[PDB]
Amino acid sequence: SLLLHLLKS
Amino acid sequence: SLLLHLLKS
Amino acid sequence: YNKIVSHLLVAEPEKIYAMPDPTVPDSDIKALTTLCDLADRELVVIIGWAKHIPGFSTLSLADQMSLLQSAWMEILILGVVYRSLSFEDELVYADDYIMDEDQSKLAGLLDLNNAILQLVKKYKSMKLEKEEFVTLKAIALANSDSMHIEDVEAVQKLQDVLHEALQDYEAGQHMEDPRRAGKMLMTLPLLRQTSTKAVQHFYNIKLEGKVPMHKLFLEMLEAK
Amino acid sequence: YNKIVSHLLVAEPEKIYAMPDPTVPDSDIKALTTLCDLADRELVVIIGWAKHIPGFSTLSLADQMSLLQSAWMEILILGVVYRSLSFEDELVYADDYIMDEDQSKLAGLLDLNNAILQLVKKYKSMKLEKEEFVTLKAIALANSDSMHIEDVEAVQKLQDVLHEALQDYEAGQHMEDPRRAGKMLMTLPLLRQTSTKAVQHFYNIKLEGKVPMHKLFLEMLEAK
Ligand SMILES: Cc1cc(N)c2nc(N)sc2c1
Ligand SMILES: Cc1cc(N)c2nc(N)sc2c1
Repeated sequence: SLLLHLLKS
Repeated sequence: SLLLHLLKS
Repeated sequence: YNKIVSHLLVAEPEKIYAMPDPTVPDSDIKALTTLCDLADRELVVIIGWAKHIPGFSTLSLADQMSLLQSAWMEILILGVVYRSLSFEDELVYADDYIMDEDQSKLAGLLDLNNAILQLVKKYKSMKLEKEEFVTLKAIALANSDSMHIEDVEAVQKLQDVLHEALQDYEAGQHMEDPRRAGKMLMTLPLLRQTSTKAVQHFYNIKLEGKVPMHKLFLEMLEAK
Repeated sequence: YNKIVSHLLVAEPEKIYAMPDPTVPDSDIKALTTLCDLADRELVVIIGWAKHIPGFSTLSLADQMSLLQSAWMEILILGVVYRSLSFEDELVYADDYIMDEDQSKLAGLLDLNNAILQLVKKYKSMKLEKEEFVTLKAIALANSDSMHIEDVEAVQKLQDVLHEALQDYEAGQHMEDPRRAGKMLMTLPLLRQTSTKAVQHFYNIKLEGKVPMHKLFLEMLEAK
């Protein structure tokens, strides 16, 4: 998930 | 229009 | 409390039975026929109800038509939602026509009925009262965002009168939550979303041509 | 005024240019490619913006994802609407990408852009301020009606905090209209309607397979 990656970064 | 008829009645 | 709210309570139409044909085998076609017949009859009473709303009958017949063409499916859905608040995972279309999940799947309505049950869940958690229901149904009519309005100012005035009635009702009856009127207004997007889904779903059933529909229901489906 | 409103103002992302490819002939494919590229970049900044909203980052990553998957197109559309308030019958997607009616027809977007211009018309008549814009964009995120929420109570609390900020802002800045906060909440159904139309329109462009789309835009279109 790019959405999950960006929310974590 | 039945809608117009009912609005007028 | 509020005179507009008490007026809308007395204006509320009587219950309508679905009367699914007991001679016809259970089928998606029978369930969809039964629901479209029930909507056609309720649309007649909705038109008469709208004329009791203060100021509605003073609009042009073109504006009265425009508001009802944009809001009719929201008004139908709020009725089903209100009737369902005491039930669990069931939609009370009528006292003789209560749809559970299996029945929704059989009628091809699982996705639509699950969105209607989302509306029910939020109104149950907010303990929606009949007073609030009838005022939100009138607001939904007034706030229906037709692209065809002649008298933009008169339609804004109708919105403001009904908004003021909700706010005055909540200020008097719900002092524990000074923002309850705005919470009720914040339920209107999901109603709009669920109405658009329903209109698209039944317009597609119209195009497929397997379910007979009466003239008034067809007129309102065609409007969009 | 209100600290939440002032916080959301400083959190507002910088402007993004569209940069339509000057080597590519003007076409529906070019306009749709340009707009999907612009949305993909704005989605990255929206994700970073959401983390500044009080309480959002304390939700589970599943709930943060759910709210953004339901609201992203509303957030994109409010941005276009705000940028367009000083214009007449034109949509400011970006300072270098302003679409008139002819351009909307050429891109197959006349019906969608006419609904976005309906939002603009109502906010122009209500004299929407940047303070109100940023607070409504945060409310739209919090009130997005995902079916997948884990912590229903925490998401209600986020709605209430942002609702309270709008109401406190309006109580202080707009004493002439004690119901202005509720008027602003009553704009949210049309935003929901226009967002659903936009998602369906671009999902259909995805299925047709003639417009390249970047990973994040695709992820958000696919979510529904
Ligand atoms: C969604 C929906 C569809 C109908 N046919 C209907 N009929 C009523 N009387 S309420 C309603 C709602
Ligand atoms: C409706 C719509 C579509 C887009 N592609 C878009 N991109 C933005 N940056 S706002 C927006 C709105």
